[PDB]
Amino acid sequence: MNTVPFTSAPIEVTIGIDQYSFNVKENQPFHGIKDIPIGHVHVIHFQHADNSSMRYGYWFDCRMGNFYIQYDPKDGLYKMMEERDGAKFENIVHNFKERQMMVSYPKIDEDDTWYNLTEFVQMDKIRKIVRKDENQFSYVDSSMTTVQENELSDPAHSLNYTVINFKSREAIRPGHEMEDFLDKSYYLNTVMLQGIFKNSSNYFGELQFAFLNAMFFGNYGSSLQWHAMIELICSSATVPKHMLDKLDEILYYQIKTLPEQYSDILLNERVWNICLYSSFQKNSLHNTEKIMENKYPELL
Amino acid sequence: GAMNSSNYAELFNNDIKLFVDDTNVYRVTVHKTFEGNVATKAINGCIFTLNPKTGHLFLKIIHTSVWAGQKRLSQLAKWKTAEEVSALVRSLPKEEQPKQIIVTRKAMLDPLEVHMLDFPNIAIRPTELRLPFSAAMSIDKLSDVVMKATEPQMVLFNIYDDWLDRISSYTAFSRLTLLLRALKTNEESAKMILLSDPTITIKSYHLWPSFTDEQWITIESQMRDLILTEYGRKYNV
Ligand SMILES: N=C(NO)c1cccnc1N1CCCCC1
Repeated sequence: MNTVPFTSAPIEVTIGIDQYSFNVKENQPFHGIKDIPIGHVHVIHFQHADNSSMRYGYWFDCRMGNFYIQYDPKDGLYKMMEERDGAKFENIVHNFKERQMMVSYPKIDEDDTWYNLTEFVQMDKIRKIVRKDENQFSYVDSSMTTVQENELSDPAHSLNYTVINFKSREAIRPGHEMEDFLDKSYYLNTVMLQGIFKNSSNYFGELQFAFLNAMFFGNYGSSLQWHAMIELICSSATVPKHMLDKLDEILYYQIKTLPEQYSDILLNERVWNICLYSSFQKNSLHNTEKIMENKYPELL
Repeated sequence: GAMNSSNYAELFNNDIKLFVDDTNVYRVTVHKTFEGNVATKAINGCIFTLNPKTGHLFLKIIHTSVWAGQKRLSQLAKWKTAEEVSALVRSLPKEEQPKQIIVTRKAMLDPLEVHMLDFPNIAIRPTELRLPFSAAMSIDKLSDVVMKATEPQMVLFNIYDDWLDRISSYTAFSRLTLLLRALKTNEESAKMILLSDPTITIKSYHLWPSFTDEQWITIESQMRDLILTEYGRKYNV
């Protein structure tokens, strides 16, 4: 179990760590988060109490370095930094733990939620969607746009998601116009899976990362990407059975975790009604369809 | 964006554009089978592709063999239309290619957009105008070439005959739209109006009769009366 210490907490802020959130008061004696499970990526995220504009946060993996948080009063944000001095870091952490100045990561033993949301998410792939090679953690915020969005300035502040566009020469083989537009299997299996992602694990990793950025930061371009990656599978007549079963599990846990009061802004009615009720895969997502109908029947 | 009454003069500017109407591509008669079920029999159709500035009509005849063994024909018909329009564009010299293609039905937008991906600079537009181009098969010479076709064929016409020698393309299009709306609302009466006087004939190389300017005014008035007459019969006004 690893630790992200904080130098201090000089401004009042709501701090998220994965699916949990808690409030820290201005100058309250808070020195970080302990007991972070090893083996998963994690995100530590922030919304200032005096300006809820800009949610921002960090993707990190404690196996890749010793990370800590320090407020910068110039740039006006809790900045994540790597500590290269290991014995300094261990000594800092041990003292904060002894003084019980840290929150413990609240993981319930039965609870696989975070695993289920990040099953295919790897730091190395996050570091390619968000490019800052100098740093071992990734910084994301509510306002960052995507490469596709910039087709319709510092490179690290753009999300390099894989561009998906159903009316594009990449998606449509000359001479198979109707076939490829009404059945996206070519675009899914040959162009995207075989050609770009290499395997379904990397595709699902990007889909899960897009969802989490949409949920945790309200990042609109990430929400667009999440839905596009769902629609691409649902609109393909030929999808490996293991991919369909895994997609159903992925989406179930995403819909289960989504805050009920954000469903209006985080869920696209057209995509979900098409995917669940009209698409080739309308009968292949039993768990997702059941939770959607019981939790968000208005949308449908 | 969409083409409506606010931007009607745009049809007659110097930017090449084509209307595409697909309402006569897939045509059927519905009938009973020996067992008392219902079946369809396709008949020859046509794509109506019109330059409203010049009158040039690219009439692609859709022979019933293109439907043999296919499913979901009403959907296929939209994609076949888009394939043939794309092939037509590619066959034209660059300086003759349209800058815009206006589809008369919004269901043609995605099929045509996908087929024209290679032409990112050609705008594909819908229209809010309700244009009576479905009545094209009420023009006898057009219906005749479609029904006689034994294979796919493209035939080029000028739908304005020689009218542009005397009137503008705005006035020519308005005449055409009035004639077609009349033929669509009451075909028998419209044809009676157009052919009642045996002394006015249709030249071999034309589609409509050889009316003088003053006779066109009478004809046009008789067509408006027909449209109003049928509107009263329809709504009991
Ligand atoms: N917050 C960061 N590291 O602590 C960071 C990392 C990478 C890219 N931009 C970053 N920030 C720097 C502060 C201003 C907002 C953008």
